[PDB]
Amino acid sequence: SQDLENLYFQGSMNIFEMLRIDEGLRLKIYKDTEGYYTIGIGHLLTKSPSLNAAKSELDKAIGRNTNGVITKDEAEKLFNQDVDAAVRGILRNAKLKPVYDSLDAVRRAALINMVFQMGETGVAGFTNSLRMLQQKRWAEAAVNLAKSRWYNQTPNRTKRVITTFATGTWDAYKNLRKKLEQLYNRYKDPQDENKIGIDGIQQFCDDLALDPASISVLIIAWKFRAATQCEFSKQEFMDGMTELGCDSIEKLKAQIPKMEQELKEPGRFKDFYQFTFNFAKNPGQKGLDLEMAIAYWNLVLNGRFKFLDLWNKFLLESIPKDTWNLLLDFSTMIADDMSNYDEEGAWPVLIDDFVEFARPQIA
Ligand SMILES: *CCC(=O)Nc1ccccc1CN(C(=O)Nc1cccc(C(F)(F)F)c1)C1CCN([C@H](C)CCC)CC1
Repeated sequence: SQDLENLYFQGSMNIFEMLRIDEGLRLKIYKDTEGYYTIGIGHLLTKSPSLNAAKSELDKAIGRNTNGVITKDEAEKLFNQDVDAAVRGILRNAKLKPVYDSLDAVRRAALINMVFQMGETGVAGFTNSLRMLQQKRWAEAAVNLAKSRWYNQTPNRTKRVITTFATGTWDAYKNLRKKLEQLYNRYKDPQDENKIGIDGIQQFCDDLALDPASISVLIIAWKFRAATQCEFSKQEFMDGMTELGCDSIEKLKAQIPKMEQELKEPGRFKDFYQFTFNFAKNPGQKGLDLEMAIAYWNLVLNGRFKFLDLWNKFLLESIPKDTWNLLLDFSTMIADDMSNYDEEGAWPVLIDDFVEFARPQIA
């Protein structure tokens, strides 16, 4: 019934694939801009603070125990229910039904895209552009839409949607996908089409004018939600560039300082910091190799952890996730003379020992 096989008669490009590019697709439960558990293409699961509650809602909707992770096809099924609801709303709207009824399937997808972005009232404000669309005055409709605040807010997305109205084709999405495929091919592993290998990661860094050991490279990995440091998949690359709204190295270069600025929010730095452990640790290995931990600590805690030099000296004379995570809490709370350290605070033994190690130096 919700089987995607029921849609095999349609085109392979569709509204799901359109919004995957324009809004983005997440296959793991995350919190939206508010606090709320969400998955797929913007599918709200619950307003409950409980992740188990979100997981329960998700399992009911998918029909299996997902533990908070779904496939792209499952995301499409969720999305199709959302689209059907949106379309019913459009058909209830006296300002939108006539133009929707008049449009071909591709242009309907562009209208639905608008409704997902700005809602019915937003789209219904475009009275003259909607009338031009209903009259099939495509070029005038496109000109008028480009004059709007919408165009200023999300120019890349808005241009693609307007092109879809102007042409009744998927050209804007085809062109973007090809542009990214051609860029990806500059970095892909000659021995594995779906990976960027050691030469490719080096080339990517070179093209960005970045040292592979710089914190900037780790920040990009974070934004690309890369799973692991010694692999870089096609899916990660494509999904990352798409999310960042970059179709070239020039554009990605321009985003990097904006990524760095994001880390000024303590919440975002904590996410980055915890990410780093997961990214750094060899898959399978139970904890993070001490030397690797030191290397990454020196990158991410320089200028945040007042005792980083002593921390190096201490460790030079395997790190579990809990210990890694808690060092940032320690760094943040500890006074410059360590006088506020609470040895009954259930810090890792490593940190208890460090505080003992470090007090000749503070004396
Ligand atoms: C793991 C094998 C390896 O070194 N591969 C490699 C080759 C060339 C350049 C970098 C790397 C691995 N690193 C890395 O960040 N990889 C990465 C994976 C996925 C996505 C990205 C992206 F998007 F480009 F940012 C990058 C780096 C790992 C760690 N080293 C040093 C030790 C860091 C100093 C703390 C740097 C290279």
